[PDB]
Amino acid sequence: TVSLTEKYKEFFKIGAAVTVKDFEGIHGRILTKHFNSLTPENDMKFERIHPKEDFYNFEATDKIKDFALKHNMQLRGHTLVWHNQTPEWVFRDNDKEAPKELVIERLREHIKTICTRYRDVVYSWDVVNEAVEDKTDVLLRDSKWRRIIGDDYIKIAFEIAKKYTGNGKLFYNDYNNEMPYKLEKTYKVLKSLLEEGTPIDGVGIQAHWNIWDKNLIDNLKRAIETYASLGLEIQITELDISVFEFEDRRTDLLEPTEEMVELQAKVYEDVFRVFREYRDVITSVTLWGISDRHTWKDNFPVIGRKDWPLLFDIDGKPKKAFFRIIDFLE
Repeated sequence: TVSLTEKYKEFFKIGAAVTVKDFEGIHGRILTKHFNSLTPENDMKFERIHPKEDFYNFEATDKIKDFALKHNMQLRGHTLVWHNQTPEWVFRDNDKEAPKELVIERLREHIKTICTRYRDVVYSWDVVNEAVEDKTDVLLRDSKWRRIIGDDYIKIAFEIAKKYTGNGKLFYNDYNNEMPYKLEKTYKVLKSLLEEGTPIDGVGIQAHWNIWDKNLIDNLKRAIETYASLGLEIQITELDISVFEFEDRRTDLLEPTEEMVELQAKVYEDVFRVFREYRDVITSVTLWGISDRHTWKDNFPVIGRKDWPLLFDIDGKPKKAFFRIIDFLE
């Protein structure tokens, strides 16, 4: 019974994505033993915490914060500005589209309100999430934030958040951003934001990975080096390691194959060895979930199947991958 966080205390924070139900039963005990960082899985998303202009839902996030404070943990704030889960009131002005400066003012108020409430426990914020275009040639993903505020909206969000976040670190967070095509694109955007004085402290690599990606290790090294060459910290923000290739949508498996279990333990040992290696630039590694009992990979990208992407199994027990990644000395 080595604690993962205690084992990694000299390298980086060890975090898990949570909702309030995780504070109960086995998940509760796993968190308080092994993790010193929590990311609210959903409860800080714009639409969830701020569903109408005059209505915030602070209860779930307060509980997460109260939990973190009671157990000596800190939060990641996920996430302020994202093309998904942003309610439609933000972009409407009675029966018309809201203009740029009204949207900015709404965003300023939302950031002030939420960052003021939680900056005492939050050590890093995903200020902007998934702004870089994943599918076409163009740099920036089309979104209502982008359409209405214009291409400056990333810098604008960061300069706002900076005002209200104390000294939490401010992150740009995205997925596949270790892959060759997306890494290049994201390098350009970040380098250009930083050249314009945007107070971005770090890049979040979501790390939705799978056991079959033969390029993973080399991509991950090349990514960390490239972002670090910008002066940026790196956080691994949503790590899980699916047993399925992304396009393998089979729904029959009731448990992982033995090839799966063994490949997964190796992939985990391997990425954590990379994490340890770049420990001067990685400040936190968060897993997107606690145990395979509850994972968003059961419904994404296939509704209603089962995946086993995490470090603890369906009964809450340390998997092979767990004993793999605690296997080193400092």
